[PDB]
Amino acid sequence: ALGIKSCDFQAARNNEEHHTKALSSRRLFVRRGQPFTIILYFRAPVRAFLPALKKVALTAQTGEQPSKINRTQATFPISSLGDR
Amino acid sequence: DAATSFLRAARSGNLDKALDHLRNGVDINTCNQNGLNGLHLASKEGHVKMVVELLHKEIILETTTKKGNTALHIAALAGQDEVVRELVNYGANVNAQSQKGFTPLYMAAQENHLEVVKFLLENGANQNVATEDGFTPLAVALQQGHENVVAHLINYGTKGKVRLPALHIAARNDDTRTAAVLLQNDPNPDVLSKTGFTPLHIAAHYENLNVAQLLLNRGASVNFTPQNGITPLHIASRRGNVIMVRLLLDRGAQIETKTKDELTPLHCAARNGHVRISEILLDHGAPIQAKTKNGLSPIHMAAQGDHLDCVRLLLQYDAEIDDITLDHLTPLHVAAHCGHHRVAKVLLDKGAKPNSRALNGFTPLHIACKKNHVRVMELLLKTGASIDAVTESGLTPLHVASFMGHLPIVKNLLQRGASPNVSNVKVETPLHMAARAGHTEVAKYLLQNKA
Amino acid sequence: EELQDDYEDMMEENLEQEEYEDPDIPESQMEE
Amino acid sequence: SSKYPRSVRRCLPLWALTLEAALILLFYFFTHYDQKGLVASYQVGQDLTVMAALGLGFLTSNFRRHSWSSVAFNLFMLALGVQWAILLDGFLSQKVVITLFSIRLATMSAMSVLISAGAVLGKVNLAQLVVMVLVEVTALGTLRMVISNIFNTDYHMNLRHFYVFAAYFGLTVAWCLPKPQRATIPSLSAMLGALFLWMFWPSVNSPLLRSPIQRKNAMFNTYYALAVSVVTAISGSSLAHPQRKISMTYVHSAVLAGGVAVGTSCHLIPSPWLAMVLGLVAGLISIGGAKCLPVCISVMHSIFSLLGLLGEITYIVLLVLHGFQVLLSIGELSLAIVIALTSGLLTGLLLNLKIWKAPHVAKYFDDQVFWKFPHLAVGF
Ligand SMILES: CC(C)CCC[C@@H](C)[C@H]1CC[C@H]2[C@@H]3CC=C4C[C@@H](O)CC[C@]4(C)[C@H]3CC[C@]12C
Repeated sequence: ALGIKSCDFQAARNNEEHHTKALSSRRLFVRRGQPFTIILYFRAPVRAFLPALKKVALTAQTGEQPSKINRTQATFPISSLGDR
Repeated sequence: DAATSFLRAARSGNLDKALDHLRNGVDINTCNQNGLNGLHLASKEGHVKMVVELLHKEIILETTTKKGNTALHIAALAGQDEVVRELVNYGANVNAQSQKGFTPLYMAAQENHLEVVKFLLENGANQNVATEDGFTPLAVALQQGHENVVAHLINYGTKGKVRLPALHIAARNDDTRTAAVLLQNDPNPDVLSKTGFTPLHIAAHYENLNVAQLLLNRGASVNFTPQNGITPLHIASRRGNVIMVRLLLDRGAQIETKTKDELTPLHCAARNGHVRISEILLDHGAPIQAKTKNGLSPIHMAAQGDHLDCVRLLLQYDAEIDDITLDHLTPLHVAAHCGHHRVAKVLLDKGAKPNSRALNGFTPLHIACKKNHVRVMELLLKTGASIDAVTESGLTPLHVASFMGHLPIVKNLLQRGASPNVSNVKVETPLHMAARAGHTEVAKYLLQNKA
Repeated sequence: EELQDDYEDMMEENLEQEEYEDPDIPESQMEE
Repeated sequence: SSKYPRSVRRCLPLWALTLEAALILLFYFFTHYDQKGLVASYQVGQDLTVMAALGLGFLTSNFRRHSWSSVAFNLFMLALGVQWAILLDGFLSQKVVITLFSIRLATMSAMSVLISAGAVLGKVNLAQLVVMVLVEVTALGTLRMVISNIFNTDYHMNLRHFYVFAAYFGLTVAWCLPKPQRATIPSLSAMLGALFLWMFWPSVNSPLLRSPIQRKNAMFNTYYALAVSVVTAISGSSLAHPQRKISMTYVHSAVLAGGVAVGTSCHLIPSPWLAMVLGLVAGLISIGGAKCLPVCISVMHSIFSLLGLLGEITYIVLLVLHGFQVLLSIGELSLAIVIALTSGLLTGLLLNLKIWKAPHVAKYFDDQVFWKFPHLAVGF
């Protein structure tokens, strides 16, 4: 019941906040160390928010061979206790 | 059920569950049967993020338990260093007293929490506040045998608050959340440090636009002059903070305010070569001919710093090219004294007089020859500076150069046709000066010439 | 480290009150 | 987590009272009662009791702010351990007939735990010590019963291995605990405890000897070996110290060196010169352990373990004089050490449980965790 319909990266707003609006309004360009906002859309209404939050993690990878030791891959949960 | 679950989440550090409960409508100021709210429980268990979030959601910071304990009391007794730092950063009263008279410093001292004791002492905790039994933090530390706490308490004594006020700290980090909480608690945005500076001064120093806007919107004085006379506009102009200068000018900062030494913001901008700031100040009516206590105009400051483009901009804005200080120093005199031949070129090309006299009759050529500034020398002699000008004492440039022993200056002066047989007020030739100062090479070149 | 700027002495040194004063107009008289 | 201790107002009283009620019920259901040398036989057990309470409780009181806990917790552990040891030696060596000899043997079982607790005192609360007492007494009884079943020795006579069992059990439990000092007056009190232990250790070296001549010879050997070990320990302390001074902490334990060295063989040493040689060698080994073991938590417990091993080795060397017996005795020692280490692992993992409300590692060796003091802020 946690299917994903779409994810909006909000390229215009984030690029405005991250001083990359001159680059594009469609591609997400962000600068490290500063938060950016995305919107996750679900196919069905989410009944219980906390178990669903416990059920989801995010992974960011860069390069052809991403790994933790190279710091080219990070897996982090979606929670208010995350290291900002 | 909802409030009890919120308190359980606050105890366990389940920030997601507590935030969900707060979103549902749970009163954030709810407490258990012991009078411990969510902030108290989070401070007990050391949940820093939960403490910060609850402070951001407007929890009453000085709420006491049934024992009179604030959150800072509980964090100090529990020895939660990060929680103590965060609570103090958000404006916790370090000298709060429970019903039995205990202070946070007493609780940290009795529990042998050295780091908490030191942090509270640096934040102005009074170690002389006694309990209802008459015991001090030192007394309980002595009774419990906490030797390190006893030693630190004795060594600190009554030095007092050596940390900045919390609003100054927030302004330094451009932290709008902590500043908002602090100003919600204490409505005075002009809190003074021991040096006399407001948080607006710090925000202007670091160009922290967001916290500066917040402070100005909460009633901070844009024109707060301390005893030294350094307004936030002075600081922003000195630091080259263009956007801060524009913001402060828009909020009513005065353009003509003087420091203790009568420095205007234009003086600070020109001293550090901030061309855009100088143009902004001039367009707002800053007096280009304002003088300091020593009679220095901003063109003097720009020439002193080798700030070529600032000199150019000031000259374009009708600055007086031959303005004199109290020592009758022109900007050309300053450029010769500091060896800035580019500034001298700009000044001479714009019509500065090459033979201006200082108080002791020194020309820019005399000063350039004194300081071995050969490029300024060639530039002055190229633009009609007298090679035989004398001071009040009758010193020629060759006299000065021979006394200082600057061989290239002497060589160039004699090659351009300076007589080595000129005399001072006392009959003293350049060879006399070279002999007196023991410059064998200068004297040898003089004697090889017609001296 | 990373917290020295929270103290009054370090903030005083950072703000550089001496940079807002007219230091001197040196002459360095040639005679003595 | 909070460095302020959690309230034990519900855990400790319930635990202690339930233990005492269970002990009383077991004594009612399983224990039963029953001359010229009544006082003489009572004195040996009394001497063991004096050592267990006074010497062991005060020997560990040397800590700056942990003397109360050392003394009182040792008393509590002795009181629990003797009762539980009476029941356990009753269960594994047959109803339980209670005699002065059984009380003496139960006291020895309790002193094994009391020795082991020195490696963990200052890092645990009372409930953890209760768990340690119960599990260690049970493990020592199990080891003795296993040795009786395999090597056909008496269950009560197998209590000779209690030095080495206690040393390795304590070291293991201490190794399992989370990772983290002296004062003059607690040092003098610890010297009082060490002096009583040193003075009455010949009563440790012959409770289990039925014959009078064996008791006589063992007592003589222990006395002379202890004298030699005291002299060697005090003299050689300056060598094994960075500042070339005598360490009171080192002396407090190194005085017992010769007694431990001859503990399992004092009845077989035929002349006092051999016991004196063993005491001298024990003192020299104590010097070397003080100087070398810290390079490679409690150093005094480490040299105690080394000395117990050395006592077992000299028992092996002497038992041949008075090679299959060598193999049997080596297997006995290896089984004893293996069971000690395994039960120590189990005890340490049990002690690490959250429910015991153990002191924070920043609050180790501090009486304020467990004891009431005036002019303190209490609670939240
Ligand atoms: C025992 C074997 C033979 C068959 C058992 C399969 C049944 C019990 C399992 C297998 C897959 C499971 C489903 C997997 C995913 C979801 C989505 C979740 O949001 C609601 C429950 C639901 C719909 C599960 C219901 C139970 C389920 C149908």
